[PDB]
Amino acid sequence: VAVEEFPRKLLTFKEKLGEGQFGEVHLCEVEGPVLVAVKMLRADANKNARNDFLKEIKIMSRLKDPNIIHLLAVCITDDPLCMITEYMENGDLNQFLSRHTVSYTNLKFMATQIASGMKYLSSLNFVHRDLATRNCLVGKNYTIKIADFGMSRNLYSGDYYRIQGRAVLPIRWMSWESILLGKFTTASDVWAFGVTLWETFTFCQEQPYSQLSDEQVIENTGEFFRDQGRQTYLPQPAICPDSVYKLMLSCWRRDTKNRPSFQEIHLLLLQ
Ligand SMILES: O=C(CN1C(=O)C2(CCN(C(=O)c3cnc4[nH]ncc4c3)CC2)c2c1ccc(F)c2F)NCC(F)(F)F
Repeated sequence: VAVEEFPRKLLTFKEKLGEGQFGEVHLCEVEGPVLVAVKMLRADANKNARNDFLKEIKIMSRLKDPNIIHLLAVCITDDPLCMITEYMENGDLNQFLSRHTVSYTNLKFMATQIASGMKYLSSLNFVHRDLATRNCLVGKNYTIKIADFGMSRNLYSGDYYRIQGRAVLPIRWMSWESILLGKFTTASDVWAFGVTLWETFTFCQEQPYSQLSDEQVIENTGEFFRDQGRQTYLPQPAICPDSVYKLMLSCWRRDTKNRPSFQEIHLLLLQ
């Protein structure tokens, strides 16, 4: 699998969109107003951070859904390395919904767009592992594209926690079995989608399980896996009609064989 090489000379840097530990992301304007996002790899990158970038290119070149971030081109004839995507002028869904009320048809539409992305990824057996409104990108006319910024962003540092032997994980979105056992399946992504839908219908005004703190979020994960009534669920949003709340509670059932598939979730949301 291959991609096209984009003439770097025609890019014109405008703003910085973000920073990882091992690259930048720039909003540029192409000369031949046309703007692209450029994920770069810093010229001074160790073997591991450069090979992971090449692996990132190989995996991104295969992603071909209009709700997943999509690779337009690369710069790899010489350093710095680059990947290109269409600019989304409304930022991440957390930032966009927090700015607002918006039509319920638009919210439900954005949730269906996420579900279509997630069903694509599930069809590739690509478990995304960090779905959240912070990880969605929003463009013209309320369109969505699932992305993956990594845990680097300072703005969302409070959405993440590190278990004593485990790496940092966004525990508030995760299902018990991605916490207690480390098994990230598409079911765990479906539990993620439940929390993400909840953020969409609350306008992300507050962090889920806002009443709790982290060690109580972990003890509550134990209350899910214990399945003895002491688990506490995300409350039903007022904007959210009862049936999509029943889709959400279906995402959060203790056993994965009873959670919905992304294909069925997409079908159900469209009514
Ligand atoms: O897409 C991926 C990983 N990935 C990304 O998340 C990003 C870099 C991190 N993000 C950005 O910097 C950003 C912020 N705000 C933006 N406003 N407008 C465009 C734009 C961009 C999002 C886009 C990205 C990636 C890869 C190549 C890119 F060229 C690129 F831009 N993985 C697929 C999976 F579904 F799993 F998410």
